[PDB]
Amino acid sequence: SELEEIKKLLEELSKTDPLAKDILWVIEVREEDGHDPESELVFIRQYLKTLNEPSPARKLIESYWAKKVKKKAFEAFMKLMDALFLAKDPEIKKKAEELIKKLKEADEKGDIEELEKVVEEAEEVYEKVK
Amino acid sequence: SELEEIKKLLEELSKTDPLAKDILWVIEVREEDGHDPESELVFIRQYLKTLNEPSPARKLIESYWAKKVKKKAFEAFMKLMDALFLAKDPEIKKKAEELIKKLKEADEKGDIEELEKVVEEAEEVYEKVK
Amino acid sequence: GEVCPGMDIRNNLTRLHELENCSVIEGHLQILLMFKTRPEDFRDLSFPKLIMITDYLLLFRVYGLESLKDLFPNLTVIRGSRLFFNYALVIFEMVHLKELGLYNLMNITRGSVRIEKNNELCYLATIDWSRILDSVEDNYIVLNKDNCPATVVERCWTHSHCQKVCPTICKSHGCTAEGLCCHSECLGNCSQPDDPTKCVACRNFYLDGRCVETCPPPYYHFQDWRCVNFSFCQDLHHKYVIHNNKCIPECPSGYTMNSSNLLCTPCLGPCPKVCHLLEGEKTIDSVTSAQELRGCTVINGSLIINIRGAELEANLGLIEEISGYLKIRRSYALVSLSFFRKLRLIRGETLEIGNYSFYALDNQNLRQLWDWSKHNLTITQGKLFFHYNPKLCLSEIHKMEEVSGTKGRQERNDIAQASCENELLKFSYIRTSFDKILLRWEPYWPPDFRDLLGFMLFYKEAPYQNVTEFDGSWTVVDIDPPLRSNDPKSQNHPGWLMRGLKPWTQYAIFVKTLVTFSDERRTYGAKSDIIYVQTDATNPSVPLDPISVSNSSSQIILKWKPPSDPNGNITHYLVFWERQAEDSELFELDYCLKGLKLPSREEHRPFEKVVNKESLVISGLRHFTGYRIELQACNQDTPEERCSVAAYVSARTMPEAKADDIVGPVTHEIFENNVVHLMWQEPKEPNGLIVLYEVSYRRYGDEELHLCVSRKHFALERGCRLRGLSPGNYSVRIRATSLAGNGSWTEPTYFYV
Amino acid sequence: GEVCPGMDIRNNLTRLHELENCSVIEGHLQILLMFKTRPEDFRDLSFPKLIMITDYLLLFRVYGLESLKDLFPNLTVIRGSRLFFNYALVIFEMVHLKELGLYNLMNITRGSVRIEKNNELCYLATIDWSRILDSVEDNYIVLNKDNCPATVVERCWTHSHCQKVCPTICKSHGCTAEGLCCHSECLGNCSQPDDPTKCVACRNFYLDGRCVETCPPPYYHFQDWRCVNFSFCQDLHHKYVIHNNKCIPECPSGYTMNSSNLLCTPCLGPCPKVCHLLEGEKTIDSVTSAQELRGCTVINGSLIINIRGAELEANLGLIEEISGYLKIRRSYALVSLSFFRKLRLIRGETLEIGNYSFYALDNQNLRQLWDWSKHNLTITQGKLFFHYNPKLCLSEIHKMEEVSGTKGRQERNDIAQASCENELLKFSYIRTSFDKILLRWEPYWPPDFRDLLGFMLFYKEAPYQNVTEFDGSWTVVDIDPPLRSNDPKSQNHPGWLMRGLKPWTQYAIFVKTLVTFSDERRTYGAKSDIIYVQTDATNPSVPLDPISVSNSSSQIILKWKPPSDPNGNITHYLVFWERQAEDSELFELDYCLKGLKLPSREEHRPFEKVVNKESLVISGLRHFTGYRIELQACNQDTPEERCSVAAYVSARTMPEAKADDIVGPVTHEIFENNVVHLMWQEPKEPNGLIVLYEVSYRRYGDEELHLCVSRKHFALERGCRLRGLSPGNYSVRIRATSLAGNGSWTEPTYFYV
Repeated sequence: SELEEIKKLLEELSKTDPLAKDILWVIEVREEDGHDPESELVFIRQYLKTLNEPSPARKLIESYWAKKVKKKAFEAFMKLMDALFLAKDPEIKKKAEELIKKLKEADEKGDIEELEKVVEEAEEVYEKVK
Repeated sequence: SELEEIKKLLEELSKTDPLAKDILWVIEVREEDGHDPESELVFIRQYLKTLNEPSPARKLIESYWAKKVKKKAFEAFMKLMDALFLAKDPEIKKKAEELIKKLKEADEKGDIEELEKVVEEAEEVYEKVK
Repeated sequence: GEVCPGMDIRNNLTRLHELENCSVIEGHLQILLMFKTRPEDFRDLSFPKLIMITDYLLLFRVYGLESLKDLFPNLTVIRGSRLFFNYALVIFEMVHLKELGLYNLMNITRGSVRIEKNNELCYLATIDWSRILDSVEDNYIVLNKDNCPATVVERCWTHSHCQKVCPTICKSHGCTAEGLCCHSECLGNCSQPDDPTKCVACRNFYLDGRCVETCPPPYYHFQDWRCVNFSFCQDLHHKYVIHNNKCIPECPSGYTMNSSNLLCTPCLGPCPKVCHLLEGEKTIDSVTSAQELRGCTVINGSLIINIRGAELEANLGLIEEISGYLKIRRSYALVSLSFFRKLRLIRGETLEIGNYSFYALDNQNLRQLWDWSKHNLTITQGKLFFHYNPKLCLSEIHKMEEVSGTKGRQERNDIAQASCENELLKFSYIRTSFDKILLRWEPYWPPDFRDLLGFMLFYKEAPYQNVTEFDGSWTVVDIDPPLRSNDPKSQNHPGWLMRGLKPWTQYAIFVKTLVTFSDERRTYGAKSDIIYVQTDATNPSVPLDPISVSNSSSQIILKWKPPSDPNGNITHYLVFWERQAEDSELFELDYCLKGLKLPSREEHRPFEKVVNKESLVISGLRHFTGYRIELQACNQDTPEERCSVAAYVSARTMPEAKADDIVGPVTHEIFENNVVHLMWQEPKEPNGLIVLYEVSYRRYGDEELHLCVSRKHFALERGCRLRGLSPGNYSVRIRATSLAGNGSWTEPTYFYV
Repeated sequence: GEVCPGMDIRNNLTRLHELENCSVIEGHLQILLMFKTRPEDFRDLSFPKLIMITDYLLLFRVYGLESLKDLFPNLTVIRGSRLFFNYALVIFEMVHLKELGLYNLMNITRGSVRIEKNNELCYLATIDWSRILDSVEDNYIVLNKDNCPATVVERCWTHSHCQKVCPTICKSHGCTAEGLCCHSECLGNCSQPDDPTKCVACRNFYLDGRCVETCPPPYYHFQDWRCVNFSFCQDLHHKYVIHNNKCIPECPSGYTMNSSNLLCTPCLGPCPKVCHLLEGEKTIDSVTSAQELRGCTVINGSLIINIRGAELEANLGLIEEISGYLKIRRSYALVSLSFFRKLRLIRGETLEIGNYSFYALDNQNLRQLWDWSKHNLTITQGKLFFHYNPKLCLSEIHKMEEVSGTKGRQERNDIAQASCENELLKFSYIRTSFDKILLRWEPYWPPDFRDLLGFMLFYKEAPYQNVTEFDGSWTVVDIDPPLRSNDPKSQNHPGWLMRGLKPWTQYAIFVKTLVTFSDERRTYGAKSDIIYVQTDATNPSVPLDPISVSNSSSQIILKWKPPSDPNGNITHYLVFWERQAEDSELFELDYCLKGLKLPSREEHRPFEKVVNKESLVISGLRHFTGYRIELQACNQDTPEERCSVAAYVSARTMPEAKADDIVGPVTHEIFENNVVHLMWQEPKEPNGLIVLYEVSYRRYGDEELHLCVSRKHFALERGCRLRGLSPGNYSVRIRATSLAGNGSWTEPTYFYV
């Protein structure tokens, strides 16, 4: 899948860079212990962020994480709209409308962090409907 | 005089060491400005002390300063004894006796610093008699 | 056609009628929650005028839509410049859609389609998204009911209308509705072939019904979509900006505009940026907050500092005026408040309880507040509070009162460990060697002379007179009192020197007194002034990177870089080059050994005082002649010059391939016994030297043969003496072979042998 | 004679009568202020028994003394072991002294005379101090009235008695009163010549009327003067010590004695040293005071710490028990009170006002007090005070209460920013590469989950499990919270890793939570346990310092040192050595060129798993044969071995000067035409190889001559073929010349030519 080609790309980058070598080592050591590669993917992107070094190729690959979260936000939005039209409480409906507006604005600025922070609240609100 | 042979000895040491070279430079720069070489000698011994490095040859030469102060303390003692036998006040006499005992004890321990600190008080007391 | 903005419709199909007079949606369509709607509404409602979107479509719960084709029959391009979650198209959850049907979509410049949870939605596998879309990584399509070119299978939106795929030669440039390749500047489709003025889309930029690569002034870009005159952008801004010929929404960083000059000229680096903190207030306790407010060149709202304890000055020192008050409280590691380079005037518009424009508490580390020798900080109004912070002495607060113009607004109730040196310590003597400096100063005694616990001396390299006393770093060592020294004169003048200091570097020096902390009134002591001393200049380091390249036969260019350690202004480079005779083994031994065994091995050196020329062009040398070069570098000219030890390089001139042959012909004589003697003279300016000469002698009917005549062979035989010669006319050609290589053969020397 | 101690007399000449029964002053004489005395007193008062002093004479204002000779006629030696300001003798200001007169002084082992301000004092230039004294740098003599050997001038104390100078052959060893050289062990003078048992002084050590080099037990030294049995020193000590066979006053540092065992055995490094501070009290505020009390292995008196802010622990951590109370006040920069390694029991005998045995105020940096996991500190009694210092949490004070045994002596009024992590953070996952380590732990959320501001992670190399959490240093980086992650499972487990860590080094790791400082009740957070992680072992560094010395012809010893970076326990060194054939140019070209032009130029390499032997003794090689060596070092044996890349050395065995000659004689044959052909066989184990053989052929009447036969010459001529031979018997000797050098000439080969 897309993760496999991402591993291949990071492998090719590793042949030229140390950072990618460490990334691939992390992927392998998590794989061998029976854990979701995507959880380690988000964690490793977070580690890259906190490192703060430019390291442009690796961060550009991790932009795949931005792609994945951007797709996920669509499902979150759709759930929130379904709840808003079918919410059991008016206050829940107003909160859902506020969350929808926040999601649209966050995408407008193209900010991934706000997208994450808002999809969390989206799932929290969706809990009530189901 | 003794200072000249001390300069020669420090010069010979300098040919082998940097510290002695700096010492000789200090001596020369003080000489050329018309200042007592002995004042700079005491100051340079103090600087060596504060440096705290073993540097045994240089400190061993500076032991000449210990010799000089030890000789000076004899004159200080003699003045104090003359004052004690010819002091105008009983309290001055008791203070002179205390200072004489302190001088003897300080020499007994062979401590130069106490010798300096006590010869200062010796001159202070001798001021009153004259 | 006519242009419009972009709008979204919700549960009111009435609004949809507004697109009848529309041709392009300068934005994104949107339809959702059409529950009130019924199939009787949209079965024939159409708006064919629409021809191109710019951001994205969408649909949702559209009850009644039988075929989307009934709405946008002519829709051709979805620029997808702005994406709805990286999705250009988005269909979702309509049960009445039998088929998309739209038979004119011809490109999706960005994003990817997305269709899901739709019943009765047919004709999906028959839509060749690879041909239309540009990237098909995620055409997410699930939970659905699922003549013209086939790719194993025919592709068609409807059995009545297929995909409008045309020959690949048309490329993305597009092709007519009839399937004819169009002009390159066109996209999707063209009403006429090869006519940029007759197509609907435009790959680069539309213009007045013509497909073009840029807009002409005063018509600049516009959201990389179309071309509009300046007045359009001006009117939009009045209610936008101008930059790089692009009427973009807002200018980038490091730029700003003027109302009259719409174009945003570059600012002065820090551009005016008023920051309205949360409720016009905030608290700072960690570098995170400072970074969150990084670069606020201007501020509007009071700020409160309560921080634990360079980075702050990077995130601070950006504001000239703070609208509200500033407060420091409990930040007990504030060495000084000089993190506010720009701070000039506390406006004090927002005043703290009690009408205070400043506040300091529980911060007994404030060594100082600002460099008041220069800092012209002002305050509009407001009281001040500095309780529980008497570590800074009241003189600094008085300076606050004067410089801030708050003389009639302060009281001693604003102040409460105190270490203000009430006396001054004057240096009495300082001398400078090339790496060591002497120090002496007056022998300060506190009134309780017993208290003194030895002076403290600090220094640091100061290439420029900045000095940040009380900031931190630097500071090195301490001294002890000399001795009481009794009375008049002969106090012994306590002093100290340093050893390891680099030559020719300004040094900032000052000495403070470390006196016992007497709880009662303490004679704080003397704090010497801050002085700058620059050590002497020693001989420099050797000049570095000397390379004696050769640019011409008799000319040499020597390139060298400044010495690694100048240790003194480099007055002028002194360069000595000398010609070196070849090695004795290269001038005595024989060099004609067949199977060449050629050995592979006042002194006013002509000199010039090269000044500032790091690479010299030496002249007057001899091609390929031995030369010993040298690079003397000095940082002192008129007196005894401190010319450091020179580097060396034995450059060899590049050879001349004219002054390496046998100048002139070869002298010779003949003998009656079939013996011929040869003679010649070598050039006096060879390529360094000519050690061997290549001979070549021929007879008519015979062939040329070569013999070697070395310098030893030359001297012994006065040249050469050929033996074993057959009768007949002869011909001899000789080429000198210097160390550079073979030169030129001599003129054919003819005789009889 | 009889021995006495040393005493000084003042203005009471009566006391002087006590020396009639004296022979040696085990101390220093002294006379001064004899104003009451008159010339009628001392004109004839004498004490000739005195024969030697040990420290120094003196005089002052002695009114009446006509000639000092009348007092000490026999005084001979002033040891000057103890000096009155580096002055052995000291005369001063007596107007009645016509002449010193003492005509027996014969040595001043130390110091220098000093005479001044004396009227009528004659006979000064006539005293050859150079002869008597040992160093005459300062015989300070000023303000004075000023037959036998002369040194231009005769030297004499008095016209009636001169200096007792004798021939130099007597040396400092001394000479009789009549001028005869004495035994070497004697000094100054001897009653009999060459008799150590008949002299007054003793250069090394007196003993029972003899001159000897040491005392015999039980009679040891005594102030480097005489010899006394053990009981003497014991009685003196009862009212002294024993050490190094020297009954010295007090033993040196790092030593101590027992009442029964007078000898001071070495102590345990820190010897018991009770320190009674000034009035049994003191204050510490600077490193100077700590240094002034450095090394006080025990204390007696309360100590107060009021200090600003390793060195302290160097000067502190020496005491097990403090008689008085300990107090810390206002020392704001006390990270923790663990500078007292030894401190075990505050005796609390001296109690503070209110009966307090401890006190802490205005010190809000006390992260901790002691490593209470181990430190068995105790307290005898007394209350405690910790107000205004709640930076340490009350749990630590409770631990104080339990361990100190003060449960019934404390109240909450002893305590007042609080940052005690009430929760615990458990690591969930850690893996170790050779230089990088992973970290994961439970996702702690405070009850106000919004508050969390990212975890903080610390680590440092810990070769031994010491860990000084809260001391300082170390500490590296921080992390941010992953995300809320909503609810059950999939919390994302916040983590972090490091990259640049050296292999095979224990690492101490722990993570603490950096939570917002909420002024209200703060859920301080979780402070993870401290864990030790050791990274993996990578391949080592190359073995270092390999030197292939040769100890025997066919044997080689190779010495190498451990690799600079073991990076793993070196299981065993793997050594590969291979024999290398000589260079092709050293085996093909000719090597008989006169004026020698000798060119100056599975693979189971025999291997052994040398274990712990850093220098190998290789065996089985061939003398002076080419050999390629290689040093493989590994830190892993049974599994895939991480054998680092080897170093290299091409050792050459030392040659054999037996296996380099022509083994056996030289085969030959003769021809009738004065031609002789030679033949031979080279040894099969030469010194690497034999390239040329030195020939030497002689005829009777003629002389031996040498010819060179190379391998090519050998093959072409099947050896050698001599030509141009005169009739007569011949003799040929040939020596092989391997690369090592010439071998041995062959047996004289005889034939006719």
